[PDB]
Amino acid sequence: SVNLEEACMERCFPQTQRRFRYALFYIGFACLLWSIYFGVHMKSKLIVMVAPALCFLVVCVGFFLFTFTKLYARHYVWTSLVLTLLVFALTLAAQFQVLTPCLSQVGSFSMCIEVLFLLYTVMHLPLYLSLILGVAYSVLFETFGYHHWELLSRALLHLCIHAIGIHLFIMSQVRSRSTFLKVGQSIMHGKDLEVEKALKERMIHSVMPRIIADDLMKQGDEESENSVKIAFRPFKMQQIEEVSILFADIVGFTKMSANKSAHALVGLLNDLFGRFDRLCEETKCEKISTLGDCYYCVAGCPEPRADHAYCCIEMGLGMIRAIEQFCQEKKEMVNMRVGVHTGTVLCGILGMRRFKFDVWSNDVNLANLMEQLGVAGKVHISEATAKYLDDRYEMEDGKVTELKTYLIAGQFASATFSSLLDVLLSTTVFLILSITCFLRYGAASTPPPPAALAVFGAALLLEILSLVVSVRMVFFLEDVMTCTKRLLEWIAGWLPRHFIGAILVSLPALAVYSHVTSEFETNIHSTMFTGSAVLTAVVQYCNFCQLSSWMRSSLATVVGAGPLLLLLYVSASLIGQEVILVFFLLLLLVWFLNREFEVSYRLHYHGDVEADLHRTKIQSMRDQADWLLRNIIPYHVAEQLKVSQTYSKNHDSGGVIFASIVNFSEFYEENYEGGKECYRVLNELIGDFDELLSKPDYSSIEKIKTIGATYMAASGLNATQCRDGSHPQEHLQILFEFAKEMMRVVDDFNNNMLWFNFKLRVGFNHGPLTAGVIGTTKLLYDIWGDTVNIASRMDTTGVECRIQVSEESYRVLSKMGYEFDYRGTVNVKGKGQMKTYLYPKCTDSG
Amino acid sequence: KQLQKDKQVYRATHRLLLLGAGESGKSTIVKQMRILHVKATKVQDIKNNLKEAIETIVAAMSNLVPPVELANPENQFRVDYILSVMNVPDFDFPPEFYEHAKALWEDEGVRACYERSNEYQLIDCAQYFLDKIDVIKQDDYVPSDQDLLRCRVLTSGIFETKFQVDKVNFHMFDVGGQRDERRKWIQCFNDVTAIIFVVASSSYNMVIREDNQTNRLQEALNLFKSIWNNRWLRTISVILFLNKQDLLAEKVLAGKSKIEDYFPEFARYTTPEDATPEPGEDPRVTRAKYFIRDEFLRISTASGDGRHYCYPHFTCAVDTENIRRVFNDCRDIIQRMHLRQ
Ligand SMILES: Nc1nc2c(ncn2[C@@H]2O[C@H](COP(=O)(O)OP(=O)(O)OP(O)(O)=S)[C@@H](O)[C@H]2O)c(=O)[nH]1
Ligand SMILES: [Mg+2]
Repeated sequence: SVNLEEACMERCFPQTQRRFRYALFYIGFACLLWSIYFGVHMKSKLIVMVAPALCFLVVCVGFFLFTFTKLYARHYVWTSLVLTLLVFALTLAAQFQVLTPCLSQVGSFSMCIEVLFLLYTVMHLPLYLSLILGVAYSVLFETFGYHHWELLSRALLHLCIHAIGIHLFIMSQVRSRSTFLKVGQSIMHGKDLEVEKALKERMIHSVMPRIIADDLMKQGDEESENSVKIAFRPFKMQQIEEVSILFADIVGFTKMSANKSAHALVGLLNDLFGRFDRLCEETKCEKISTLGDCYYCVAGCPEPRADHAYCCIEMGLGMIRAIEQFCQEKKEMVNMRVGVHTGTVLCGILGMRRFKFDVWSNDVNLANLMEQLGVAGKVHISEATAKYLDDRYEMEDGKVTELKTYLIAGQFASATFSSLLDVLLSTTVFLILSITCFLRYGAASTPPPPAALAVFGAALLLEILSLVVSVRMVFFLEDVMTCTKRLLEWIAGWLPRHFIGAILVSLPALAVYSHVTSEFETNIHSTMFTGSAVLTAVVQYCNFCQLSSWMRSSLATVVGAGPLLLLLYVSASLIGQEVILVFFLLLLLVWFLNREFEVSYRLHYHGDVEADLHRTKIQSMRDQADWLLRNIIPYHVAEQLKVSQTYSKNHDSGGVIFASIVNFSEFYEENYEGGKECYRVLNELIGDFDELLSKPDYSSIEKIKTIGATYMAASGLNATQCRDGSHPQEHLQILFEFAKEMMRVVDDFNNNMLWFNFKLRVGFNHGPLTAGVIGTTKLLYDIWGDTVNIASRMDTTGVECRIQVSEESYRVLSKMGYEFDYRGTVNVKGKGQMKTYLYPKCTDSG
Repeated sequence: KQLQKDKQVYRATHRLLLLGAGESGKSTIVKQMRILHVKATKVQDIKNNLKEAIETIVAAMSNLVPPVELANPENQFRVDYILSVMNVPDFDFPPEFYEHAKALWEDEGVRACYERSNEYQLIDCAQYFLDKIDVIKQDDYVPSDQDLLRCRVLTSGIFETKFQVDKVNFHMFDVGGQRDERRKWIQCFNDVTAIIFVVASSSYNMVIREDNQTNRLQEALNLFKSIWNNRWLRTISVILFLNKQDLLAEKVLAGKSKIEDYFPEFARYTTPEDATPEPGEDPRVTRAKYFIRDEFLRISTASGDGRHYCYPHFTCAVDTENIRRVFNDCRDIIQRMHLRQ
């Protein structure tokens, strides 16, 4: 905190100059009133009591209008210093010409008091410097007043005033510094919550289409916001009609990715996909996601259109030309077959993990197959689009080599801490005051006034017990009883707070007023003595800045003024006039002062709660955005992206599992409103699979994505070092265990399913693969490789209630103690005959 | 935005999901509700239902441990006549067919077949229309609303119906009860208001059309057990009914079928003291209906955990007054439950 404490005053300078202006105002007003008083009635026998006040007054107004100075931002310190010194000289010179017996102690005394408080308040002197100047000024004033018990009494007055003053000063200063730290943290929170909001917005837009993303930017229904923190999991899914759908599988993509760098593949893939994105925005089409050797897009689903078919097919043409260029830009003689179909789709998002907005219908599968049945280069279109293709393109009935399809090619500092310290100082000072009030009587072996000793002991015990309250509140010993502490500090409310503080600050005055019934009024010495006493007493009330302004001010006011105006008739008469004058002006001072200070207090509280709210909000926001990021991507890849633009990672080993719900589509009836409730059931299932991921042991697995009836998982990725305590390839088992789990899970799901059973088949492979991500402002991480389509087209060929397993995986898993009954040999696209293994040991008869 | 109010008028609605096996009365009861709070082929299908029933008796005539012989075998051609039209997709229903149906309907071999109706799948309103249609043997008659409610239509798929009861919105869903349809009911399980599971009370001595080997009542019991435990159903109370009170009472009065024969738990069974029977009600019938009542209550007793409750009542669907009164009571219950959320 070197130049930061500088910045503190940098924003404290305005309020500081404000306080300073008002201070100088009061000072000049005081000098003026003292001049006119010493002029009007008495002490007209000399002019050196008034002319000094006049020149000091004009010096003060010059200080005031001078504060507008510019070469001031550091010199104001010495300005305050020298101004105090002027006050010092003025008061002491006006003081010394005394000791004639007709001047009073209390006049110059009160003067010094005001000087000390004002300095303590505004002048900002370093603790050491402020303190030494205070004590020096006090000793000098009292020693000039010298020209046995009285002197030590006055010295005690000096020192207790110094105590209360240093208290006030340190409180003001710590308030300033803490409040500055608070506003700093709060603006920190503003300028970081903005960027958190922006980042999560980039996220949500890179997961959901602009329209529905901005819909989610309304935060109207807190149901989706309850997903951050119950029968049917909530979700928003709408049926939409007459949109276009386009798929594209990279022709022989596998053979293309034969020997890529596991990083160059990443670039070229993301390159061509950024090309496709460049297209879709122009062509007015919404890409959805990218399925390995394939990728797909929709036409005007959020925003219905009539030319949506045109948009989609022209996007297809653009893709054709782009793959053409890259085919002779990178010189990769690899094309892509493309298909399209129009109809209706139920669109929404399902699943709590890795979920991305997606679309489903029979039309989906229709376009999908029409693509994977469509020729390279020429788009495989449907009758459903031909009916309003409008023949503005190269209509070609593309008959397959085997439903009316066609082809186209173109056309510290705690508030409690505060209370404890201020109570401490209040009781200590009041104590030493009444101490002097006793030792005031030094000649008698035992002083007469007994009620003084009574209230002495009484208030002593009251304040010391409140002290014990505070000290066991802070040091936290809990020696008596925590129930007592709780029930006995519940009374420390907010308004009873006011009242108990009021009484605790009121008690010193009545305490010293134990000496009021006796005779003092004849003695002019005891008179000025008790005047000094009562003024020193009333000026104490300031110290509880945690207590109200109107309250404390009026209380001090009445408790000081009452008995003195009373004894103004009990007398040494004109001194009554002068003392009530000084008492009054002092009251106005302390009134305004405690006013402005309680202001400082309210301000600090306000700032504290405000910055606390902002901290809570940024906490929640970072929580939610982290949650979405972890939804879209894994963790170690989040590490990489923060340090790397892109990502790329090969894995020689890795297990991959596909779970495909066979009997879904047949279970799916469309005679309802598209039967979308069946999709609600599907979403329920997918959520009950997501919970399987958050299992601790199953935290080891990574859900890649989901494709309608498809659930896709894999592992061997978060694995960054083979541990001596873990067998290197045992994850394949725990991955396999996952299969054994969810296969079981659906039965429970089927157990809640009456007179029907869902049946899924699960295909597993293991081996090498690669992981990468698509792009920025559109985030998606995924995997590719031979094992990928191997296991995909594998589970494509499985059987429900049984586990189709690759043979090489079959070996290592048999070695992992697992049992398999041989299935046979199957035919894979590009892979010919492949030996397979079923896990369940003849689940059927045999 | 016109949506800030619509969602609340949805919140101001009652979703009434109907369950129950086929031929339970779900179609019947939703027909009843429409009448109580709200284009000619209706008259046709009735005859078809007739055409069904007239077959069911004669078909099952040879399908009993005795081959059911006519008291008048000379009308066997009549039988054959029906067996001639035993499967006619369309049918003009010629008057000679009406005569052939009636003549055998008065036959007492046909009577002995019909009286053993339990031993084969058969509609419920059979004997009723077997006399009501003699009134509409001609063609210029519009059947009664009583026939309308007794019209046997097979429920297949979500049949939504809306209406209003004194400024309260109600939206019921008729849904079939046959085994395959039970794959559908799940679709309606989303935040429905009240779940009316009706059971054909008189279907304790008969088996379902699925396998003809599982007791209709025992079947529905297992069904209700399953659903009372459904992971999405542990949170909404269930309103239960017992349709065809009258037919069950006739079963008792006939004293031919024995509940203890079908379910011995009734022999050693005691009438509960909280029974509130109607005047002139056979105490044995009161015993039996509450026997079944608890038999279902038992399932709603072994679980629920105070999160979803049963409220078993009684119902005869052809008695619109029964429906009205019990439904008013149910309206009270459901308007209570509506805000339970
Ligand atoms: N006597 C009498 N018959 C009834 C009563 N309720 C229903 N039925 C009879 O049950 C038969 C079938 O009724 P129905 O409404 O179709 O049952 P369901 O529950 O809808 O069965 P489904 O439509 O899914 S096939 C009809 O022939 C009707 O006469 C009743 O309260 N009393
Ligand atoms: Mg029905």
